[PDB]
Amino acid sequence: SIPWNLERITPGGSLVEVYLLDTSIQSDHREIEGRVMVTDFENVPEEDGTRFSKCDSHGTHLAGVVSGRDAGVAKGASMRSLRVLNCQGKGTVSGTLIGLEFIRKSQLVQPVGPLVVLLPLAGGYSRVLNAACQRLARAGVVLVTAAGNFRDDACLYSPASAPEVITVGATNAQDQPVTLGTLGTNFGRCVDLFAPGEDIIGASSDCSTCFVSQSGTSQAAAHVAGIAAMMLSAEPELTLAELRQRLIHFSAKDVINEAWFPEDQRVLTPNLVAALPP
Amino acid sequence: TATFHRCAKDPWRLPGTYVVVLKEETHLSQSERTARRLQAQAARRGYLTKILHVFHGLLPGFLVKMSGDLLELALKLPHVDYIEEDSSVFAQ
Amino acid sequence: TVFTSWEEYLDWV
Repeated sequence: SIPWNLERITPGGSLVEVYLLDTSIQSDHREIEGRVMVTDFENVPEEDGTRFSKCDSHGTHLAGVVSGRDAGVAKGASMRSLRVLNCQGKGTVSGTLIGLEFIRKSQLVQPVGPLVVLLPLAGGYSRVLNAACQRLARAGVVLVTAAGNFRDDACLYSPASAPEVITVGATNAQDQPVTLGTLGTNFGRCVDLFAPGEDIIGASSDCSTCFVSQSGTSQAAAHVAGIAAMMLSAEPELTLAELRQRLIHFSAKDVINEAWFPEDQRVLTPNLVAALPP
Repeated sequence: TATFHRCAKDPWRLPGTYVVVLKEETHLSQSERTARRLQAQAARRGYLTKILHVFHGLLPGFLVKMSGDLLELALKLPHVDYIEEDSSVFAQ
Repeated sequence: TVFTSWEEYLDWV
């Protein structure tokens, strides 16, 4: 039938543009061709050592998760990509800030409809990054971010900890928090909800028709970005608060076993798994 | 008074590059002037600086490559709210 | 595993 994750969120998005701040992307992958516009934007740090497994692996997969023809959430959504992560998946706070500013400048020059900005990345708590996100949010833009993959309190990371952003943790096919190596999804009061983030099939930049399964809070956040795009296309006048309320209203309630989280984080971590409205 | 911040996760810090954030109402022209003043004051003390970017649209300020030695000086500049050392973010 | 087509993925899953 359909991928487990696409079933999990289903008990499209054409009015909305989704900005992706990530690695490079293979914009002619069949899954996203003609749905994604690669902006001239690039701001990345030099690679350290000689590592990566393609330069565009991460972003291509997430673009597919959001808008992909066969495996996407919001199949009518258009996307715009900015490169703020290098070949090893590493960026800078200052590069991210310049990207967020680019988005606002782009909107002012040529306004369209509702904008969703997907930030599938995390660093340490950052006053300036949090402030920039808050600012962009107040300007009328919806920001969705990854909770982080450090099995830690999301409040210690940015943009996860930012006010006015939608922060997304990862759950697996059994609605349980995702383990990633020795770590896993972040948790805590700064996380808004969870979404499918394990074993998620999506566009592989290895070839124009290739697919690969990936895991992470990036993939989880990509789901919510897709869901947000669908909800905003149906109800374009929603304020951020109303959108947040709709995301909570249509979430699966109390399906996560909270024993996975540290004792004190259980009450603080919302037991919600995102889903589309009926 | 303006405050200085750097990433709590040591390995993720990027010393030598700083985000100078100015007060909310600061205009682009003021930000630009403040950047050039920093370069002037730093130059008189024998320090090189590079203004990598001037921010406006969300936050006013600029991105400067410079020695951390200059932080006490930079914090005294007009319009400065705070200054943050650049740091890394990672694909999740 | 990288699947070379959506059909390939469908056959496997």
